[PDB]
Amino acid sequence: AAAAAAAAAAAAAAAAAAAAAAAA
Amino acid sequence: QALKKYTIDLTERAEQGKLDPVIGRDEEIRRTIQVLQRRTKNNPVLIGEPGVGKTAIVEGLAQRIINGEVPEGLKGRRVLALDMGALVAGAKYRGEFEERLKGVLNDLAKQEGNVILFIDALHTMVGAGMDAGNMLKPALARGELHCVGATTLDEYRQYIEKDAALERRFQKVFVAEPSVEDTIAILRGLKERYELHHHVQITDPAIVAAATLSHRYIADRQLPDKAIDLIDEAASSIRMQIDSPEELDRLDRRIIQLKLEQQALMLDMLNEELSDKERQYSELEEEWKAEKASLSGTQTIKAELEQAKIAIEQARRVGDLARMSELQYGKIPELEKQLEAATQLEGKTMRLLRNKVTDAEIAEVLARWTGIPVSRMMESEREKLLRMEQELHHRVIGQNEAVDAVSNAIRRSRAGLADPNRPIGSFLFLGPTGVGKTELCKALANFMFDSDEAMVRIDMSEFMEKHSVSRLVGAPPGYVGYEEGGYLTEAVRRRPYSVILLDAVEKAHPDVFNILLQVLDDGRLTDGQGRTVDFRNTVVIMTSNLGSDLIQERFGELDYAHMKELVLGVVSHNFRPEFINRIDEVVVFHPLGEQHIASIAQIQLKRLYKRLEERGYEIHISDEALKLLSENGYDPVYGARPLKRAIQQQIENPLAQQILSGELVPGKVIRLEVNEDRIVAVQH
Amino acid sequence: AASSIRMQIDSPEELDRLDRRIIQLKLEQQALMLDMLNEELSDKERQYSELEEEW
Amino acid sequence: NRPIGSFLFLGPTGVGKTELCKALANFMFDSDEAMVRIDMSEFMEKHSVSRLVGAPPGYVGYEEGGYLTEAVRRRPYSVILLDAVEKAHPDVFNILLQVLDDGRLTDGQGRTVDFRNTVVIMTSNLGSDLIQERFGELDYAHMKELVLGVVSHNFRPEFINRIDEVVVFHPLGEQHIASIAQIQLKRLYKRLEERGYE
Amino acid sequence: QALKKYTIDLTERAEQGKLDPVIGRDEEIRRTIQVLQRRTKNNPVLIGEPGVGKTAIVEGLAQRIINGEVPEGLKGRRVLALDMGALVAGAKYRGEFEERLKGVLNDLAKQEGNVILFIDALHTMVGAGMDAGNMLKPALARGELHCVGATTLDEYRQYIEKDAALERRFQKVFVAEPSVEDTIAILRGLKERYELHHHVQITDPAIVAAATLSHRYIADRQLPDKAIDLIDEAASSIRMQIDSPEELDRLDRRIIQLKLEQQALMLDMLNEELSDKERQYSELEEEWKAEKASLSGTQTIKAELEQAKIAIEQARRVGDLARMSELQYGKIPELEKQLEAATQLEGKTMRLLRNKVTDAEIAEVLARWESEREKLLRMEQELHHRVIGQNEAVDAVSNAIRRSRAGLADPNRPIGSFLFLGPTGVGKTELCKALANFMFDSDEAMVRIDMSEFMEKHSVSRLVGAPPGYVGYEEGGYLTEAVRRRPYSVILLDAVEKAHPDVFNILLQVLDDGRLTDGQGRTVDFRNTVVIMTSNLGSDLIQERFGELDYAHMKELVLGVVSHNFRPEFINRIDEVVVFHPLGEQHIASIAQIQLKRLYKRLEERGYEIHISDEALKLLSENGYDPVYGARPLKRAIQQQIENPLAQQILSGELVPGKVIRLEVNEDRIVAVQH
Amino acid sequence: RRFQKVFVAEPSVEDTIAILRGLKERYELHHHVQITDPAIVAAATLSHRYIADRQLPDKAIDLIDE
Ligand SMILES: Nc1ncnc2c1ncn2[C@@H]1O[C@H](COP(=O)(O)OP(=O)(O)OP(O)(O)=S)[C@@H](O)[C@H]1O
Ligand SMILES: Nc1ncnc2c1ncn2[C@@H]1O[C@H](COP(=O)(O)OP(=O)(O)OP(O)(O)=S)[C@@H](O)[C@H]1O
Ligand SMILES: Nc1ncnc2c1ncn2[C@@H]1O[C@H](COP(=O)(O)OP(=O)(O)OP(O)(O)=S)[C@@H](O)[C@H]1O
Ligand SMILES: Nc1ncnc2c1ncn2[C@@H]1O[C@H](COP(=O)(O)OP(=O)(O)OP(O)(O)=S)[C@@H](O)[C@H]1O
Repeated sequence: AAAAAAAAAAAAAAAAAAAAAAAA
Repeated sequence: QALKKYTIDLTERAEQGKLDPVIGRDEEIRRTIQVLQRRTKNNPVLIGEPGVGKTAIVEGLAQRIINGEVPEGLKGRRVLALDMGALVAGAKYRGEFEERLKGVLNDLAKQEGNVILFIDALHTMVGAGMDAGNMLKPALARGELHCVGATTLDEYRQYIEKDAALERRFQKVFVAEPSVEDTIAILRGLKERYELHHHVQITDPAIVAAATLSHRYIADRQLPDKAIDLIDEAASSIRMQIDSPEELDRLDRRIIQLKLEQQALMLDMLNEELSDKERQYSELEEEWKAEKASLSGTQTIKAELEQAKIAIEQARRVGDLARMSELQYGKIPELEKQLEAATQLEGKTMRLLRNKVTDAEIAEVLARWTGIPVSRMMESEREKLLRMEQELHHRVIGQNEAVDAVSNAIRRSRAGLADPNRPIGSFLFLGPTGVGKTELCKALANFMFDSDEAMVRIDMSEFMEKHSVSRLVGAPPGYVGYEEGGYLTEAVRRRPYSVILLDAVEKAHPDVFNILLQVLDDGRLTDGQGRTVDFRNTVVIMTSNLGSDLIQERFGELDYAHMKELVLGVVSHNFRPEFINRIDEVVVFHPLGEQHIASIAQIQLKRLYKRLEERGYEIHISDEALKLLSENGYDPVYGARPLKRAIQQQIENPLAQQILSGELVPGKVIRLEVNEDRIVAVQH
Repeated sequence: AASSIRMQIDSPEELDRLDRRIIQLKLEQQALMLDMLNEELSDKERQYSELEEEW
Repeated sequence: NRPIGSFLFLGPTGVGKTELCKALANFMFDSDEAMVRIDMSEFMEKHSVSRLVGAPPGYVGYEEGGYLTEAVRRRPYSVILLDAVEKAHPDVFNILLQVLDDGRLTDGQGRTVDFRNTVVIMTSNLGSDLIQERFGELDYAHMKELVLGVVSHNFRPEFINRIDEVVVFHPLGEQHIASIAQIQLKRLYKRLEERGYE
Repeated sequence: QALKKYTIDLTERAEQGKLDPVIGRDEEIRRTIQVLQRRTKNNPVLIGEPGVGKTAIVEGLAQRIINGEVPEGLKGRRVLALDMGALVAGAKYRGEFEERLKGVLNDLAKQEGNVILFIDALHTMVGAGMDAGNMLKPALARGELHCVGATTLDEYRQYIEKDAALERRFQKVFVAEPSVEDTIAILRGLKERYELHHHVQITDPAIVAAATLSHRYIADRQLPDKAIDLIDEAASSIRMQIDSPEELDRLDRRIIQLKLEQQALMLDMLNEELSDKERQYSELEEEWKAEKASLSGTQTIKAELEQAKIAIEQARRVGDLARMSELQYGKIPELEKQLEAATQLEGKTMRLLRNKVTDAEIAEVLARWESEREKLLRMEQELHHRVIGQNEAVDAVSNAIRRSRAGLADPNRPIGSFLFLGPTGVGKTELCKALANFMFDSDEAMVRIDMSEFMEKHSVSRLVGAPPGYVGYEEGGYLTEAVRRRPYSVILLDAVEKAHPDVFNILLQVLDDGRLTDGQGRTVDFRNTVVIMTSNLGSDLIQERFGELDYAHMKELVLGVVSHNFRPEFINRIDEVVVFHPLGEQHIASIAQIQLKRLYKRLEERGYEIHISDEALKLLSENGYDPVYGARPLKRAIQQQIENPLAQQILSGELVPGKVIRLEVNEDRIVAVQH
Repeated sequence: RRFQKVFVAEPSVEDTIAILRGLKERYELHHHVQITDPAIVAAATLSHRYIADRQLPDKAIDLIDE
């Protein structure tokens, strides 16, 4: 019999940006 | 076999009577029976928000099976709720869970439509540590399985609609969030259950108050569950407040105190006083034991009445003749009338021990569960309202309008006269600069919670851009700070009773007022993650100094009304008009005269004396110095803070100068005397 | 709707009305052992048997 | 090909206008939140069509969608109020005339949404001075005609003639006041019944 | 062996002849061979939009290796292709993508400089989780790998300019778009493969017509691919139509129904009728079998023709002497001429039918998924199908359209450049709609611009396009999105006189260049569109002076008025300003009649048979008529005064669908009757 | 929903003082010293006043134990 081996499980998250006008 | 080794018969506990009398929800049981006898899309699956008796609806199916209210084709069937966790554990070697699961498959095949399966949390059947979805999904997509699903809507979006390969096996058997009055009926039946375990009695106005005040105030929990838990918790509260007295504690501490005193003195008189109070203690103690015996006899005979009901249901299923009539017409009326005799005897004798749940019990439980003063008015609150008006005049002299306004608002909150469609105080403050606006808000915070800064001081001087809503509200999923939540969602969804403070709201960029629209209409707010946040137990004060020039021009020679309408038109120029009429009342401040600032000088000098006590010094001022301070720290143009600067300068500069000389000795009252121009501290 | 009508096939309701009535009056007459309820029971049992055979 | 609703509702404020919109929602659209409240009072500025409708970005109301057209893209089964049409601009009438003729309406993003399942309502207060003045001892039809002439003074008549009907809301004098105050008194009685008072 | 797990021996496939005998592109193939025999940086990339057959370019390179046309570094190599999606998709955990990737490199070093690699989706390999480019960095750099790219120019400038090792460990080889004629020769090479597969023949004028219509009525797909899809789907449709039949089904259902009837009747006559229909069905069936046998023989002799061609190519590789001349001079002309005998034979015998796919089948496949010039010959008739009057403007516009699609003037100058005047409401916009309709597609498939509005500098910044880092940016000007999403439409300019004169500069750049640079740095062409400018400056000049005054001199008079108004540079670039006179009262009455026609159409959509008095039509035409605005007040007034009382009476429960509903007059109004 | 929130509050000023008095007896068991009552009111006043990061009565214990 064998054992339930542990994993590594690479995960990821993201970013927004932001653009900004000028008035004139 | 493995059915008896890994499943749970719901209909056996229905036979054993252990399960809940499932009341209401007949229509969904009917629709469940309809889906169960459907060829394609055979297996139903229950869909709802959690906490709504889906498991109970399956047990109510089992109730109608054992009672025989089902159709004949479903009579004599079996409902075996399989335990996943029983399947998981002992499979130590390879493929044993495969072996166990395939044996369960084979036995279910052998049962041939007699056993009807029910496994909720269907994602666990999708995978149970290849494992379960790939093994059962044959019997799913072959129709041999006749199971019933039950899930939260989350797994219905995630783990069900994604695999459209499971679509034509199921059905959106949607359970609705139940209403008030079905919860009331459910609570009548479950009062009849619950008074066994807590050994108490429950008033029915307390039940409708539980339903009403549960539905009104909380939002994270839903019907029926929140009102049921209010019942169970407040029944435990009754159980505890019966389970030990308090006058016994008074007299017990008294007699042990007189015992210690009499043993120390060994004139006496205290043998006699101790003997009288020990007699009082023993009398009330034995009365307490007798009344607890009354509880005992009453509740045991109540439980015997309940067992009579259960056994006569057993005889309704079996069908005895003389036993039915015997049990009914003998056992029921005599136990009912002597239970009522014990009840009226408790109405005679229960003195310190009110065992019937009032609605005030429910309100106190709710208050200490949410935070709102839901509890009924102890008269500390009434004198606290006298103190509301007075103590607002303590930390704020001047500006009696908003004093009255906020006073009236919390008054209409406390007496229930508030509007549960809006948050309580939808205030907006205006006026000249530095005139106690943030002070009034901290004065409320000092009042309501005895803490100067315990209030959500969200400052609208950061939000001068578009993305600042993503600062205060939260973040949409997938992105950066999404799992941390915002700030307003945290500081409201924890404790719904606080003074939400929006400092200097005109500086914020005018998309944030959309959020203010949703606040000051509804009080539920779509945060970025998806959910909502109740605001209807909060106070939203917003501050600004828009019409500064106008008010400092014209507070003289004008009324309060047209000044109000004039600065109101100014606000109409600055905000949306869709915003401004969603406000309780704009208040209009004004600057101060000399008496106001003199009183403020008294205030700051008292907290200065409060400071210098800690260093170890005490000061009695010259009254002439008051005149010099009021000449110095005064201007109508700039309000109050020249007084703080003038007192700070003209007092604490030579004062600290001479403290750090080591010159001014602790022990002497530092009379702050004056020169012709300055302040001279003396040591005598 | 087909399974709904199938449930309506596996009904009726006046059967339950009369069955609760006859078992209630059976309880009463079993207690009373004036009666008249032997005759009332016989009428309602004949009615129940007729509707049952019709079903 | 015209949309369902084309309405100008004249009269003073208070008077059940929003309540009429919600009742129209309550029976035509059979719910409360089948409406999109937008006043045209905020749209005296030149950038009305941009923030209202959808624009070349750099703005705020783009990732939101917009004020009006993209909320109809949210709510295609709704009722549109347009309060304060006296606060207008040339890029108000023209967008509304494309509504009146079409229903489908050009946004900035290029995806027109039809308005022929929805109701468009305007309100104003221009001749409502005359409505507050002379509703007493005057009729309804000639008052409507005279105030339609007043709107023809204010607006271009080619704008106001694609509307289905422009109606007049009179000042609510006595019994309307008694009824609505009685409504608020009865819900007050209801909440104090929840407290336990009579 | 991950090569067995992830790669495709294309040399095996073309060695077994599985692949396209890819035609042309020899310069680019040669530059790829130049790149593939360097010392370092031994990796070409292929830059071109997908569907230009960069895959097929590598395939034809592999076929040349099969031929052995290569220099002395490539003889014996094995070209193998690879995806990144086959590697990314197995990333449960850390380090599972990358075991596959390194085992790939171990097989690559294991074959010891003998394998040429192909990888498409290079911009995919940028992002997988560092992830992918850095493990391939040494073998891309140290000559121990011969990777071949395939991607698009946008993804190149988006992804591959980021990692410099991703830049210079590859090399650009530009991939161009194939021409019209080269597509024709390609399909000529591809004709025999298709005719072998779908068992049928192909009309080659229908092939070049398919190329023409593929460029014409398709925007997205391009060559070779779109013509591939057209010919394949048309050949499949024809093969289905051959491999069925319909009259046999009708006759079979007829004979089995009359068989059941005669079985029920057992006067007769039905034995005779059944025998006649069975004989006819047997004739059709035997004709069907004879056709199928003829096409079977044609496909077998066509496949033997292709096998003879493959055999003579194998003789060109191996070098048999008499086999070359024998196979060529014997087998090619006799099999082609009896294949043409089979062609004319099946042109004779396919009746119920064809196998040679014609261009009408291409029209089916195309419009599902040709009288243009001759409709343009009758284009004035088309425009007066819908709009009455203003004949001269119709004539001049048709002149411009004939000059356009005939292509005489400057093609870099736009199609329609027309300023319009006079009072509105007569149907100028209706002319615009019907013009775009019968000209190109539709009435309102156009662009309308309200140039009454734009009077200042910021107004120009609106309609032109805001400069970057300012207010109105990310969806261009008002104009620019409107044309860039609409490659073939008509621009409308209303109230040109209200504009500040600086927008006329933008108009002049339109009329000269046709490409117009916005604030977004991209030129949106106008050369395939029509600009229409409209105004109303000499409205009263025409209204007062249309009576017995000509077209030309009044045009010149109001042209002088415009010269008092507008720029001489602007009126220089005008093609023609038409008059747009007020027509008449009877013609505007007739336009109201057409509004009644579409009204009665909508009543028939409800399902009512409603007629009218002609005096009622005259009262209608006199209700809202005004010379100052045109027919639009007449339109809305008639619309209101019909839709209100009529539908009032309908909702009064009076009108019944299916009664004589004559719209009779009132004293001033119109009532409907029920008879 | 399988639970009940029990909102443990942040403790106040003088309640922190009483907590510290009982624990003053405990640290005078351990650290072999004496503790004054102005030390108690100083630890309460200072931890509530200057530091922001940690909370009562953890940080007043930080002061006293240190
Ligand atoms: N109709 C009902 N009659 C009586 N009690 C009910 C009824 N509906 C709900 N309840 C109570 O609410 C509880 C909800 O139990 P559950 O079925 O586990 O909750 P649920 O709403 O179905 O969601 P989960 O995921 O199973 S917690 C029941 O166990 C009862 O205590
Ligand atoms: N009636 C008052 N009683 C006591 N202190 C007052 C009174 N009015 C003003 N103050 C003082 O004025 C200062 C007010 O601080 P803030 O509330 O920030 O100022 P504000 O006048 O309420 O409005 P802003 O935000 O400063 S423009 C405090 O230092 C108060 O002590
Ligand atoms: N005839 C009426 N019947 C019932 N309520 C009325 C009537 N006239 C006025 N009201 C009430 O007057 C109050 C004023 O609130 P609002 O509805 O906001 O004002 P009003 O209806 O909307 O007019 P506007 O469009 O807002 S200026 C509301 O409670 C209305 O219901
Ligand atoms: N020189 C050529 N001779 C014949 N056909 C060609 C030639 N170049 C390209 N084609 C055709 O172009 C078609 C496009 O198919 P693909 O090779 O998939 O397209 P591509 O140009 O490789 O771009 P993608 O990314 O693969 S869609 C092929 O099926 C070829 O038949």
